[PDB]
Amino acid sequence: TSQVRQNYHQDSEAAINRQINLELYASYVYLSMSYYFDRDDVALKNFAKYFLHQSHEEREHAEKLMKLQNQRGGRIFLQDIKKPDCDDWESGLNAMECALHLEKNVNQSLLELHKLATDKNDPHLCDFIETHYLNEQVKAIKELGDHVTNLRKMGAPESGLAEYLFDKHTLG
Amino acid sequence: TSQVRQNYHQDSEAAINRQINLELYASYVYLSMSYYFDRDDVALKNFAKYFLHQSHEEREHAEKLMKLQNQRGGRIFLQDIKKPDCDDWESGLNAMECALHLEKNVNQSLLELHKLATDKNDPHLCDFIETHYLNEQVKAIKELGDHVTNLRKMGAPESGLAEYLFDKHTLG
Amino acid sequence: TSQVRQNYHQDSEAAINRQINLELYASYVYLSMSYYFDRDDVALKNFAKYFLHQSHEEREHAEKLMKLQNQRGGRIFLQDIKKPDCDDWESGLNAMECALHLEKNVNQSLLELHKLATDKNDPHLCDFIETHYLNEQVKAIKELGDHVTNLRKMGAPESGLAEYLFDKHTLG
Amino acid sequence: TSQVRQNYHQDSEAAINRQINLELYASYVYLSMSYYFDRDDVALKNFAKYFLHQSHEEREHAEKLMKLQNQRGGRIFLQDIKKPDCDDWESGLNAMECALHLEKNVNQSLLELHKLATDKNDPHLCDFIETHYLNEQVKAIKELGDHVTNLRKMGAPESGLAEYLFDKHTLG
Amino acid sequence: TSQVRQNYHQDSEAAINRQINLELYASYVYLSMSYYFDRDDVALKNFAKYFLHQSHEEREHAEKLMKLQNQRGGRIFLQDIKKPDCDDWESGLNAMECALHLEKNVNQSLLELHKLATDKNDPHLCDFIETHYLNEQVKAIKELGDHVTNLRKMGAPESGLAEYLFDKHTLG
Amino acid sequence: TSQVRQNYHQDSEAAINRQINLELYASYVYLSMSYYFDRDDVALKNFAKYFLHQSHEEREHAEKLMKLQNQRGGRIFLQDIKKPDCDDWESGLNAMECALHLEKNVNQSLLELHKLATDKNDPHLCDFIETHYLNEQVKAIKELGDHVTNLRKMGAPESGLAEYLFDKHTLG
Ligand code: NA
Ligand code: NA
Ligand code: NA
Ligand code: NA
Ligand code: NA
Ligand code: NA
Ligand code: NA
Ligand code: NA
Ligand code: NA
Ligand code: NA
Ligand code: NA
Ligand code: NA
Ligand code: NA
Ligand code: NA
Ligand code: NA
Ligand code: NA
Ligand code: NA
Ligand SMILES: [Zn+2]
Ligand SMILES: [Zn+2]
Ligand SMILES: [Zn+2]
Ligand SMILES: [Zn+2]
Ligand SMILES: [Zn+2]
Ligand SMILES: [Zn+2]
Ligand SMILES: [Zn+2]
Ligand SMILES: [Zn+2]
Ligand SMILES: [Zn+2]
Ligand SMILES: [Zn+2]
Ligand SMILES: [Zn+2]
Ligand SMILES: [Zn+2]
Ligand SMILES: [Zn+2]
Ligand SMILES: [Zn+2]
Ligand SMILES: [Zn+2]
Ligand SMILES: [Zn+2]
Ligand SMILES: [Zn+2]
Ligand SMILES: [Zn+2]
Ligand SMILES: [Zn+2]
Ligand SMILES: [Zn+2]
Ligand SMILES: [Zn+2]
Ligand SMILES: [Zn+2]
Ligand SMILES: [Zn+2]
Ligand SMILES: [Zn+2]
Ligand SMILES: [Zn+2]
Ligand SMILES: [Zn+2]
Ligand SMILES: [Zn+2]
Ligand SMILES: [Zn+2]
Ligand SMILES: [Zn+2]
Ligand SMILES: [Zn+2]
Ligand SMILES: [Zn+2]
Ligand SMILES: [Zn+2]
Ligand SMILES: [Zn+2]
Ligand SMILES: [Zn+2]
Ligand SMILES: [Zn+2]
Ligand SMILES: [Zn+2]
Ligand SMILES: [Zn+2]
Ligand SMILES: [Zn+2]
Ligand SMILES: [Zn+2]
Ligand SMILES: [Zn+2]
Ligand SMILES: [Zn+2]
Ligand SMILES: [Zn+2]
Ligand SMILES: [Zn+2]
Ligand SMILES: [Zn+2]
Ligand SMILES: [Zn+2]
Ligand SMILES: [Zn+2]
Ligand SMILES: [Zn+2]
Ligand SMILES: [Zn+2]
Ligand SMILES: [Zn+2]
Ligand SMILES: [Zn+2]
Ligand SMILES: [Zn+2]
Ligand SMILES: [Zn+2]
Ligand SMILES: [Zn+2]
Ligand SMILES: [Zn+2]
Ligand SMILES: [Zn+2]
Ligand SMILES: [Zn+2]
Ligand SMILES: [Zn+2]
Ligand SMILES: [Zn+2]
Ligand SMILES: [Zn+2]
Repeated sequence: TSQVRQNYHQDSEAAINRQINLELYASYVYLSMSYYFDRDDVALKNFAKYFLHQSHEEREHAEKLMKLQNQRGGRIFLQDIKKPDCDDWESGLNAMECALHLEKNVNQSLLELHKLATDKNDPHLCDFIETHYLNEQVKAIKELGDHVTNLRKMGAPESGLAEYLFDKHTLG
Repeated sequence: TSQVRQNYHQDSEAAINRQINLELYASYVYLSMSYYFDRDDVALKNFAKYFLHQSHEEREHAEKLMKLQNQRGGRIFLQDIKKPDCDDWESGLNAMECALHLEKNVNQSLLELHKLATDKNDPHLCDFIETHYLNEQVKAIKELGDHVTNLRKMGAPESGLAEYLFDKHTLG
Repeated sequence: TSQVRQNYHQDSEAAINRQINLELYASYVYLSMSYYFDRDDVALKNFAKYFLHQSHEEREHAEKLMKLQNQRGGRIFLQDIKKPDCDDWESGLNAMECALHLEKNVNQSLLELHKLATDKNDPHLCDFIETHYLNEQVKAIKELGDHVTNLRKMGAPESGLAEYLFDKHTLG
Repeated sequence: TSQVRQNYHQDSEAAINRQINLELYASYVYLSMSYYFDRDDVALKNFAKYFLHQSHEEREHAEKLMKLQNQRGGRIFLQDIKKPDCDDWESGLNAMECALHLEKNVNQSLLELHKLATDKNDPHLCDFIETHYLNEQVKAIKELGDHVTNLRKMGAPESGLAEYLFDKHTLG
Repeated sequence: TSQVRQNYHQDSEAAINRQINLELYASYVYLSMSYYFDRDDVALKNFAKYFLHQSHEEREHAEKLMKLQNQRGGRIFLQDIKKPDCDDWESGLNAMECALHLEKNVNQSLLELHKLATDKNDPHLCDFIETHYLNEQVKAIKELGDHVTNLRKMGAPESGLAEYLFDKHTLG
Repeated sequence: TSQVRQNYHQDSEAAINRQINLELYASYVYLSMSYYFDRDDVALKNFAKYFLHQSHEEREHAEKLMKLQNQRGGRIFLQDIKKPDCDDWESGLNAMECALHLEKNVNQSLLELHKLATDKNDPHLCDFIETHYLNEQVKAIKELGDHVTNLRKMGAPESGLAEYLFDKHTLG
């Protein structure tokens, strides 16, 4: 038992480790998407930049969770980071939709974590989640939804012109 | 077949994918070490900072390999990132020794890759490896060896005072 | 025999002269393309600027090869610079494709030169080629492939709007 | 027929294409001279610099003629650029004399072009030639004559000391 | 055996020690030449400055080789530095010619070292040699050849005026 | 006989040449010590820096003696620079003690030189020695004695911690 541990439940520790793995997996997926868009037969540099930035932010979130785990006296237990489902994301619109799905999954996991923390009467963990993850996920989901809506209205994925102009004007 | 592909062998493509996975694994290991040293019962902030920086550099090396793969017309195929062997690295000296072992393994993989590229007559890949990875690995191995030697002479791992002073003076 | 000549094979000298002629020819071709796009019935000023810049860079590469030839004690022997195959390049997409073909030809010639230098045990010439030409050619080929992919996706050469928007947004 | 073409005779268009080829040939000759003086057994860096600058200026003149051809609605038709007559220019004095001869040839071609433009009643072409080429050629011929006179008085080509001091003091 | 040693052959270690001795010897020779030209009956301050600078650069190269030897886990074994062949270098032209001969000898030794490293499959050592020594030797040999050519053309060693003017204008 | 020579004895000339050789030998020894401390199994960067600086200062003293020899009309006669006695200096304390011994030897040689100059009635040489070498040697010997005393009191060579802390605090 850690000397700093106080009001930190074992269930909360396990949930934090699971969330760490999920954030690392999201970072891996975003990296895969970015370098799909760096391909010579896709060539959407601003899509690639956007997804690389998302990957870096995801890794930062994982590091913040690890820092919280060390702060509360828990012990980090790392697991394998599974590879992304696809190697070819087939379009900017499809990548945006998959990113929206992934962010909604991450948000649902965070909501389950907050529910568990509320059940265990861990106000510090609850406020940590609320302050650092919930609103960030809400804004990320809203932004991805806006991007998907705009791409659909311009006519993606059939319109390479639509994807090109979105890359230049919205992501540039 | 990619429109930009020229003098790029399938064996080289597969070896580059393997090296990408190895660099990502090294990044994961360094992250594990850093947050082991962030623990309340270890509390070596400069060890943690050093290993976090190593993890970021490993990320950058993996991303550079992915960029090279896209440049040469190859296709990136990501695999699972295996978890690190240990959760508890037991000391600064032990972590330094394991990092030295890992860097020597990475250097050996890079040397095998250079040998394969020389066999396949890929001077661009050979020069890429020589310019961006071989000397960096040599300096990293030399630095880790220096750190291990200094820790042993000061009397680690038995001397918490030795580890504390090394953290303050060499890593600070 | 030059007083500075050392480990410089006659085959290498002849290959360097051939490469000088090839670089000058590439410069001529790029100049032709640029002033095709300066025509009143084409009027793509950013295409013209891009190809003029490529012509200048090709000239610089030829001058660097001549400097290397003088450095190693060889003697420069200039030949006729053949005219470009076409006077009318018919579209931005067609010009981009022909430029990609030309850069791949130049890269293949450079790879043959590196193979000859390796056979003749000329590490200085090998490293000169690797440092100054191979990665530049790889990046140029990747960039041209990206441009061709983007033009095709926007719908060139049928879409004058696609060529106009590419000229403004990617080349501007 | 171009939509911008007005008072531009076919004879003038052909003469402009011929002048473009002549300017490119002069650039090639000056490049040859510069890298002759870059040789280890000649080693006159300021002669080499002077002739390289002349080559760049000749290329600029050719590009200006191509721009004029596009402005007047003519069509550029590029020809082979013949190699220079000599590979070895034998001295600074001999190179200066050959450059003077070449500039006089270029000036005579420009005067014939101006005569043709006057015959065809093309005041725009006449004024273009007068503004951009005739006085530049006159000044270049005067400068080359001054250089030749000075080299002869100092005692070139017999006096390597004369050529060295001219390189340092006049061309430096 | 050093803890950092990897893919470093004993033959390569011995060759590196030999090259260290050769670079130190070259530094000694250049120092001798510089202070020959500092003599009251020679009095060529810019020749002395040039050769002193060459001596400093030679020692820097020796130190870089020693650093490489420590980096790769080899052990430096220093030998006697033999005295230069002559105490009186008899002229600026003769000193320049002897320096050219010495640089060609050093370049040949470096080429033999690169051949040995290629045979032992040591890409790091090969790239180290290519990056830090081969092109420097090529430029140094070219510069010395240019100096010798210029001195001969001005009429050295018979012309003390030629040596004086070369000292002032080329080396000043 | 030199035109500038005045009141300069042949014995003084020979003694100056001997002192030049001694200073060069001291520079060589200090270089050996510095790169011993650059080894991966020693790893004392500040010891290495200190001894490299001492080697450079020894270079400068040798060059100043050569300058004096040229000033007084003497002729420099260079000899072989013998290798240092040891390749392994075994500790910071042992290296400091050997450096103290070497500086005392150099000081004794300088005192013998001053005695000879006084005997030959060479006040310029006497004052040159007094101004540029005697007080520097006294200060260097005092500094080395202080370093040896401090290392012994901290407990070197048994205490790698003592050597590490001395490297950080006194030499850093
Ligand atoms: Na994937
Ligand atoms: Na979802
Ligand atoms: Na782990
Ligand atoms: Na290893
Ligand atoms: Na190994
Ligand atoms: Na053409
Ligand atoms: Na091609
Ligand atoms: Na090819
Ligand atoms: Na590129
Ligand atoms: Na020629
Ligand atoms: Na003429
Ligand atoms: Na005439
Ligand atoms: Na000598
Ligand atoms: Na030689
Ligand atoms: Na030694
Ligand atoms: Na002594
Ligand atoms: Na004594
Ligand atoms: Zn749980
Ligand atoms: Zn690609
Ligand atoms: Zn983009
Ligand atoms: Zn990040
Ligand atoms: Zn977050
Ligand atoms: Zn913390
Ligand atoms: Zn746990
Ligand atoms: Zn998986
Ligand atoms: Zn994949
Ligand atoms: Zn709250
Ligand atoms: Zn637009
Ligand atoms: Zn393979
Ligand atoms: Zn903790
Ligand atoms: Zn700390
Ligand atoms: Zn990173
Ligand atoms: Zn790229
Ligand atoms: Zn693949
Ligand atoms: Zn695993
Ligand atoms: Zn773990
Ligand atoms: Zn790297
Ligand atoms: Zn050939
Ligand atoms: Zn036009
Ligand atoms: Zn434009
Ligand atoms: Zn150019
Ligand atoms: Zn190039
Ligand atoms: Zn050069
Ligand atoms: Zn030739
Ligand atoms: Zn032709
Ligand atoms: Zn044409
Ligand atoms: Zn290389
Ligand atoms: Zn005509
Ligand atoms: Zn040459
Ligand atoms: Zn010059
Ligand atoms: Zn130009
Ligand atoms: Zn002009
Ligand atoms: Zn125009
Ligand atoms: Zn025409
Ligand atoms: Zn011809
Ligand atoms: Zn020629
Ligand atoms: Zn050997
Ligand atoms: Zn003198
Ligand atoms: Zn001088
Ligand atoms: Zn130096
Ligand atoms: Zn060097
Ligand atoms: Zn080092
Ligand atoms: Zn050894
Ligand atoms: Zn000797
Ligand atoms: Zn001597
Ligand atoms: Zn004596
Ligand atoms: Zn070592
Ligand atoms: Zn240190
Ligand atoms: Zn010095
Ligand atoms: Zn000194
Ligand atoms: Zn001194
Ligand atoms: Zn003096
Ligand atoms: Zn003497
Ligand atoms: Zn000896
Ligand atoms: Zn030794
Ligand atoms: Zn006094």
